[PDB]
Amino acid sequence: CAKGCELCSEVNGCLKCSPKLFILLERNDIRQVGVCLPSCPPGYFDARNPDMNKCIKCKIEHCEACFSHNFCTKCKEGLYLHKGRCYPACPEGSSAANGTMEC
Amino acid sequence: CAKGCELCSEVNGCLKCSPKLFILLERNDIRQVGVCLPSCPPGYFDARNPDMNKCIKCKIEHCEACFSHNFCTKCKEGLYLHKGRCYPACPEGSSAANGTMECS
Amino acid sequence: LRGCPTHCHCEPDGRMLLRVDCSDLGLSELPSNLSVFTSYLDLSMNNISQLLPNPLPSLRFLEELRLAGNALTYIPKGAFTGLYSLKVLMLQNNQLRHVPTEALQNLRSLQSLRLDANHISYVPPSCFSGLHSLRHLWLDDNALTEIPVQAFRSLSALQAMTLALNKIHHIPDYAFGNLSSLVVLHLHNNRIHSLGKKCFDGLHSLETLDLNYNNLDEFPTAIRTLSNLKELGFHSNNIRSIPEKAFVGNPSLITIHFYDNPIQFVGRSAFQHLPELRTLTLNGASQITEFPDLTGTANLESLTLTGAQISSLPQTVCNQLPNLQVLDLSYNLLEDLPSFSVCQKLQKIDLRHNEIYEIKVDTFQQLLSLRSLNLAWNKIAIIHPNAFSTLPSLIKLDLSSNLLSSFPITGLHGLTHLKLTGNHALQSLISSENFPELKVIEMPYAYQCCAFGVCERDLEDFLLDFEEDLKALHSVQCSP
Amino acid sequence: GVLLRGCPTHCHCEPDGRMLLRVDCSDLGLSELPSNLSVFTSYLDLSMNNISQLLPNPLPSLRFLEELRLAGNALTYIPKGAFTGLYSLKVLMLQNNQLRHVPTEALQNLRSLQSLRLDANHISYVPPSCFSGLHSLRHLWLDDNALTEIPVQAFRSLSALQAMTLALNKIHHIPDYAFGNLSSLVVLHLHNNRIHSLGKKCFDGLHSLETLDLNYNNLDEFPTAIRTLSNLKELGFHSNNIRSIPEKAFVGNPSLITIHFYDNPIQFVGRSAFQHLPELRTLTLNGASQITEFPDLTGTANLESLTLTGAQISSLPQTVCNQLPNLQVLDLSYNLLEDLPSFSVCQKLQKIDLRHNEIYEIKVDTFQQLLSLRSLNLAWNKIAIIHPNAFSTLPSLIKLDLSSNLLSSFPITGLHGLTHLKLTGNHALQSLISSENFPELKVIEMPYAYQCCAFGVCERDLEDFLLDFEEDLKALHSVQCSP
Ligand SMILES: *[C@@H]1O[C@H](CO)[C@@H](O[C@@H]2O[C@H](CO)[C@@H](O[C@@H]3O[C@H](CO)[C@@H](O)[C@H](O)[C@@H]3O)[C@H](O)[C@H]2NC(C)=O)[C@H](O)[C@H]1NC(C)=O
Ligand SMILES: *[C@@H]1O[C@H](CO)[C@@H](O[C@@H]2O[C@H](CO)[C@@H](O)[C@H](O)[C@H]2NC(C)=O)[C@H](O)[C@H]1NC(C)=O
Ligand SMILES: *[C@@H]1O[C@H](CO)[C@@H](O[C@@H]2O[C@H](CO)[C@@H](O)[C@H](O)[C@H]2NC(C)=O)[C@H](O)[C@H]1NC(C)=O
Ligand SMILES: *[C@@H]1O[C@H](CO)[C@@H](O[C@@H]2O[C@H](CO)[C@@H](O)[C@H](O)[C@H]2NC(C)=O)[C@H](O)[C@H]1NC(C)=O
Ligand SMILES: *[C@@H]1O[C@H](CO)[C@@H](O)[C@H](O)[C@H]1NC(C)=O
Repeated sequence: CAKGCELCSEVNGCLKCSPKLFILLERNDIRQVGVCLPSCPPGYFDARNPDMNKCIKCKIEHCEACFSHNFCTKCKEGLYLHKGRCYPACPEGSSAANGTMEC
Repeated sequence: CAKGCELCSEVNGCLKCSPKLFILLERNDIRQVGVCLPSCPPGYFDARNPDMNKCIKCKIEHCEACFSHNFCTKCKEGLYLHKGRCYPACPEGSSAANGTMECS
Repeated sequence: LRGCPTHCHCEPDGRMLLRVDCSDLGLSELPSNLSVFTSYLDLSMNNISQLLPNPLPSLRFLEELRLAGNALTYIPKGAFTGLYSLKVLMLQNNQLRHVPTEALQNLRSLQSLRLDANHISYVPPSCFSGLHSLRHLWLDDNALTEIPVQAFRSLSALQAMTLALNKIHHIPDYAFGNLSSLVVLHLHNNRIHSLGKKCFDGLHSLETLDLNYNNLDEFPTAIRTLSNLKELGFHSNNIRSIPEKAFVGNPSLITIHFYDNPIQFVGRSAFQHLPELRTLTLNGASQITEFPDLTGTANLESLTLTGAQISSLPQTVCNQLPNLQVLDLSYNLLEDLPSFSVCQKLQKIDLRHNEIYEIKVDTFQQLLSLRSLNLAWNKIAIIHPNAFSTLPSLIKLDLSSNLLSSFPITGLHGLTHLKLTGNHALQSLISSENFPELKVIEMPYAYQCCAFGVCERDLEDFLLDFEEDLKALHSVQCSP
Repeated sequence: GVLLRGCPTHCHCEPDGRMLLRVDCSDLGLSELPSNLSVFTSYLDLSMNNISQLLPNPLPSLRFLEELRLAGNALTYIPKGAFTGLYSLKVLMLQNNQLRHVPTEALQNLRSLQSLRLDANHISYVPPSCFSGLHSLRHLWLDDNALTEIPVQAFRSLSALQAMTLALNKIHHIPDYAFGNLSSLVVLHLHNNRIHSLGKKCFDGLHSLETLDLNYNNLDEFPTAIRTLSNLKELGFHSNNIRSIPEKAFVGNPSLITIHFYDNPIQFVGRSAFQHLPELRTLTLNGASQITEFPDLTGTANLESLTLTGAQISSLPQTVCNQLPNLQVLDLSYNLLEDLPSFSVCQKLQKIDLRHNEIYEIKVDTFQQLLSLRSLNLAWNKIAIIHPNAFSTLPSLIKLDLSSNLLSSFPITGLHGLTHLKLTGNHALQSLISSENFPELKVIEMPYAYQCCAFGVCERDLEDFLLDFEEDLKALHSVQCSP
């Protein structure tokens, strides 16, 4: 069928992944395609569930990589990261900021 | 709007009749037109209501005119009338027909 | 044509018998001269203040007289004397304030009498005296206050009567005593609040009773004596409950209407022994805690009973219910479910908003006629894998708002509607395959809908060339 | 080697920053990891790769290694000196291995480690002081494991943690001060566990916690320990066995924005239970039968969506709408409502659903000045009479449902040109309704068919695909009418 895959269709690709893998759904030309990965690509975050493990896009403003939703793991350059979120200026400061951009 | 009518539309005809008259809707075109009558034409029967008086088609087998639904007033010829409905043969007792065709 | 009055329109009945139409001609008085052999005379909408100081009897062949909309305030005693063949008299839409005290007497051949749409409030006793052929009587849209028990005592040949749209508030015992031949009685749109216990004891041949649009506070128990009753209507009242053994006296009932009544409770045996009854609907009877007994009424095709507190169904519920097509026990408190297998011929089932926690194996087995199954808004944690294995005709399935995580897919292939929203733990993907012919889908998550494909010039050439394919891709719905 | 080493055989390398190398050796089915491995490596991916034992031949001196991935391997353990030379290690990935315990000493003193993934293993034991010397650790994954109890001892050193997942385990109890020292913790995931009992001071540790996930668990009572989380913003305890929300439940947690408690057998909710949550936007309460009174919402006026169904609410306060500005959708269906308040003060209202109530009449002011209202459902009530001007001031009204309400007549003032009109079940409604003073009607339900007969029954590229789909729905739709 495919790498780390158990159930596939020619149209939609992989429909069910191996036990501990994550499924990634991305839209190719009016059609949805599923890939099986050991961990999710940049922009996505890994979410495990008793039925389906899925790669989930993290819609957080100015966030490059995230732990879940509402919490960013790595913020974009030129933007400070404080408690899993991204601001132009850090409210408390003090703990912000060294040479790095991580309050 | 029209004769014996108070609220009408050019497209649909009469929509509301004078207080005690009956509305007749057909429905033979594929289009509905409303006429206002003092009483319903043959095949229909008069039903009065506090809001709208309407002529109602009498869907009873072999019935020419009726008092309401389920009760026929005059049956088709060659068919006997018994207790508001019509049979070729009368159900029980008399059920006997005279010179007339009305199972007593 | 002499014989036919001027401005009027005549037409032959039986050969050399005349039907005369002199309706909306705005006559001040009825036609002059006019010919014998007239068997039909229509004078309607015609400003006739008084039928005449010079009436025209000698029309002994007159079969039908119409006198509607003529604004008559009274009818003289000798008005219809010569009319020996009169079968039907029409006197509607006039300003009569009382039934003619003597004018209608001894019309031996009179069969149907229309006195509706008047102002009549008083019905003088022995005004219908000598009417032996009278079968049909209209007295609706009038100002009656009380059942004219005395006047009605002579009409033992009546078959159909309407006293609707009046102001009758009370029906005494034996109000229609001598009316043994009466078949159809209309009392709808009145002010009937109280009726005696023996108020309907008279009519033995009554088949339809209309008490609709009235002001009843209690179930009319007087009904109990009408053995031949077939159709019963008492909807749009203020009745609060149907008592035990309510229709005990009325088998061979076919239709019963009691909607728009604030009904809270219904006796268990209330609907027993009605073998001709085909449909039973009971909406919002909150005080019902038990499923009703239907012994001797196995001819039900549609049973709906909602908004109650039914905790459980007897194991052998379907033993009482062959021929049943539609079952709707939505909005109840059901936890366990019976077999339902004995309930063949079942086409539709609706069990939404109940407390159902589990669907066993046999609970839906061998329902080959079943088409729609709604189990939405329950607490169904687990379904047996083979629960739907034997449902060939199943096309619509609703399992919305449940506690499902997985799904038994064996059988069930190619249904038309599938609804699975509210099942938050249902996250796995569902293929377009093992599910063709699907046209309507509800899904807990959008990415599952996407699996079913719902996610200058020469672009128009693209649209036109690939038309049927595109419309074939838009022939599927999916709400996330 | 020792400086000039190539790309490992069968592997795929690619330049990162100048003079830094990314080495991808994933899905090559290695028995052992690459031998002659190079410095300048800043990214090493060995995934889905049959590594029974990480090495007898260690590879430190990769002091520029930023990221190590070791997923999908067959590792049962991690030797103590495994990650010694890795001074620049920021992220370590060890998921989908057969680890039965967190490495007793192997993970110690990785100074720069920020994110650690030990999920999808078999770990059941977390030895104390296994996380000792991790000063940069911000993110910890420990889900899909066989944990039985919160390693309170092991967690006592991670005072810099910000995000933790202990989901998909077998945790049944949360002791007092279980996460005591985790003061910097912001996000805690405990969903999909077997948590039945939790202490009263079990969450007293984390002062900076903002989201708590207790979903898919086995709680019988509302977790009162919640009261100590002042900075909490998102709360999840849905799919449990909680029977009621007590009075003053979220008293300790203002600035709450989202709360999830669905799939809980909730029958009763305290009146003041949802007081003082000004940042809350949505309140949904379905099937709480034991509720007899409308809930008080003092200090929480930013509700945009209020739905409360299947209860026994007999009446609404006169000044109910005083508490609900900004409200958009209101749904009090399946209750026992007879009289209705003004609802005029509740502007910005877009949708209203009051079906299956015992409403007998619609007054004048009960729907006045609702200029944003679009959908009004009053089906299955007992509304005998409607004031003529009841709907006079609803310009944006397009959907109206009056099904099964024992109506005889109808108010036609205003209301012109709506989209949906439903009047079935009103048996006394027999008069005719014109196509005029009613254009734009597309969906109609009618008590009688002859009333239906009165309505004529018997630049961008490839977005044109989308325009075709929009245009497909409308215009292919003719006027509908079901009797
Ligand atoms: C995936 O990993 C497993 C374990 O690391 C690999 O299993 C190993 O397979 C080899 C041969 O296929 C076995 O070799 C044997 O060695 C013994 C000496 O111990 C020798 O006497 C035998 O004749 C045989 O050659 C090895 O024992 C076995 N490992 C274990 C722990 O059983 C497997 O091959 C890997 N799969 C792939 C596709 O690389
Ligand atoms: C219809 O008949 C009535 C009598 O039933 C006529 O009534 C007359 O009305 C005028 C005023 O319009 C009075 O001055 C007369 O005294 C009335 N006469 C009688 C005998 O009542 C009425 O004029 C007639 N109308 C038409 C259009 O024919
Ligand atoms: C009650 O109805 C019965 C008929 O069922 C009447 O009996 C007939 O009355 C007429 C009087 O007009 C007699 O000529 C008949 O001989 C009676 N018997 C028949 C027709 O079999 C009875 O009179 C009615 N009672 C009252 C008080 O009106
Ligand atoms: C409990 O939390 C405190 C406060 O963050 C931690 O205190 C630090 O302890 C380490 C020793 O492991 C010192 O090197 C730091 O200087 C301390 N920081 C302070 C005092 O601000 C402590 O490590 C945590 N764990 C315990 C006490 O077991
Ligand atoms: C690594 O390189 C050295 C040369 O410096 C060589 O002797 C050794 O065999 C190589 N090992 C492998 C596994 O390629």
